[PDB]
Amino acid sequence: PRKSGSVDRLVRLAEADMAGVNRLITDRMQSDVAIIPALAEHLIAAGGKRLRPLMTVAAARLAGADNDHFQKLAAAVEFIHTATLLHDDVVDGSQLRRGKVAAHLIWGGAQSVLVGDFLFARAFELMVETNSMKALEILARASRVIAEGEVLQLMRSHDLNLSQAVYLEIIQAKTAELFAAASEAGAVSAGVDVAKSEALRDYGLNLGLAFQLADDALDYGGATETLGKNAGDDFREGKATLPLLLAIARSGPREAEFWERAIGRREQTEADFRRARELIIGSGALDATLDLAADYADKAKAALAMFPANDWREALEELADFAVSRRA
Amino acid sequence: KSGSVDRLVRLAEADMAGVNRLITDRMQSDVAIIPALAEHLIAAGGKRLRPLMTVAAARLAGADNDHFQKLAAAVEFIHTATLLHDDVVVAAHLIWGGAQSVLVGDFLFARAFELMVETNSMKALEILARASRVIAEGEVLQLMRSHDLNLSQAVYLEIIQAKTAELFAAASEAGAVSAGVDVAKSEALRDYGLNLGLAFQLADDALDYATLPLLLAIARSGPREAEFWERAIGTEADFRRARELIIGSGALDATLDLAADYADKAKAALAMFPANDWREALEELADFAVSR
Ligand code: DMA
Ligand code: DMA
Ligand SMILES: [Ca+2]
Ligand SMILES: [Ca+2]
Repeated sequence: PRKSGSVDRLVRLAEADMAGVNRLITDRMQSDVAIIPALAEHLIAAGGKRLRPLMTVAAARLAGADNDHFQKLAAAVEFIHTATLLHDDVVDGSQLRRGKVAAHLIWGGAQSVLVGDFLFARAFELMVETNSMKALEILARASRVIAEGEVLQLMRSHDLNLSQAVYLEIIQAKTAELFAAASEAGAVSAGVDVAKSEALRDYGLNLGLAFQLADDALDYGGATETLGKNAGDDFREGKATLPLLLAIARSGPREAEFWERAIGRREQTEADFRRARELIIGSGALDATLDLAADYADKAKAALAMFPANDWREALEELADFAVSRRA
Repeated sequence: KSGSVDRLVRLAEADMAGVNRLITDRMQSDVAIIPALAEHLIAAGGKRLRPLMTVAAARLAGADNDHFQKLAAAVEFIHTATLLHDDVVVAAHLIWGGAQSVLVGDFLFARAFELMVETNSMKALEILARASRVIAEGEVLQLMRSHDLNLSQAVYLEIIQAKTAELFAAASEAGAVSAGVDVAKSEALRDYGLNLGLAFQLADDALDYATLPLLLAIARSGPREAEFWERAIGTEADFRRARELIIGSGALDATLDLAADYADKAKAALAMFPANDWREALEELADFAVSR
């Protein structure tokens, strides 16, 4: 049995920096156009684990930063994340996010998209203030790669003959890259050698793969009330993810017409989800997904080998295990 | 006094070829539908006014370097991204093709900033990041006032300044700063772009006869019984009734003249620059914004 980890040590070590990050967040979500801070705070104040800014903070302190200018980057990262949520929820048609109704059901799809565009621009304004051209290139690139991954998913995730390799390419782009960017931007703020920033980048990329694999498994195996979003969104969208792909592969010839109807032609009821959830758990497909996630978590922990075994390093190792073990 | 758009287009030929090559190259992805969907909007737009601003401003400010071409291309990406996020349509779910438009928009927005990073110009990035922010505020404001019967002239101007003119101003200002000129020079060129943007929009509002002409007519056709009465009707049979209220109250004429005032302001902003082909082409453009 693998270690649980936790976020607790990370959160506690980063407390003094996150108060600065949260101050920037509340500040930059402000606008004279009143819908903007209303829509934004509905999402931001609703909750969220803040893992991405936490990783920027952790990476900066592990790399030994001498000022706190990384806090603006951490704030920018959360805005980028927040914006991608607004856009992704509109695209996927999801009804719940962080325990609240998805913003686009209250303010409309257009306003959700536009407020996302606001946050994206606010994120770059913040980065400009830090004067770190390298950190700005890192997050500009990450943001482009997210969009590419989302398009790739839109084009290719909606048929059952999706390969594992294309799936891993999608999750690397749409999810793991922002984690890699968050750590790498944190590291470059500190003004370090490329070996350290590359190591931290490596940590975040692998953490994000583990993270997304666990998220995909949680979509079938989690409870809506702990997740803050509807279990079964992927299935009801007709979106193939690894747990589904692996389950199809163990299922034999007898289930092929069920998937074809529910996913390929996308004809569904609520009963189809309960049937799918059972076939994903029972076939061990959920477990195999998490085995792969744990493999990526090991890679994330090994990526930090060059760093001193201090509290920041231990916090990041515990986060790697947490990425796989978490329920939300 | 007519002017042209054609004079600047011809002057900016050698520069715009390099801009269009950057535009084509940077829109590419290993994800095939991204450049396919982007080229549909880009190549079938024709005019390229916003990147022209950047080319023209950098040339008038006497740029020795090449950097403005990447900023010009980035400006077109931002412009295209904003167009992609407009057609999206409480309207909860996306129209067909809406999903790709959101995400290709996100791609181009991000590509623009990558392109700008390549110039190493932190001032240019600052200008365009702020522009992007203001545009997004302008677009949110327009949508929360899309219904509005009683929208004042001032607030409408604030909307179009943010959602249309700001990009023209930012394109010009960014072009100027890539030339390495002083603040007075970049400020003037910024002002040219801003006023030009306003002049284009207001004449476009006039060339269509919830814009300024209708807003003025309703404000000049008395209180709530041709205000809320027109707003309740706000079809094709119902059209020429409000047009009569537009012309007859002198609202269409008030729009055209305001448009011209903005064009003159644009021209007056260029007065510190040498009276050369670039300046005269920009002067002619300001007149074109009104005549066309
Ligand atoms: C890509 C992905 C799974 C996004 C949701 O992120 P998260 O689980 O970190 O969300 P939150 O910020 O709400 O904790
Ligand atoms: C915002 C983003 C990059 C989402 C991708 O992952 P997902 O659709 O699995 O996330 P969620 O389940 O949080 O909607
Ligand atoms: Ca989603
Ligand atoms: Ca998910």
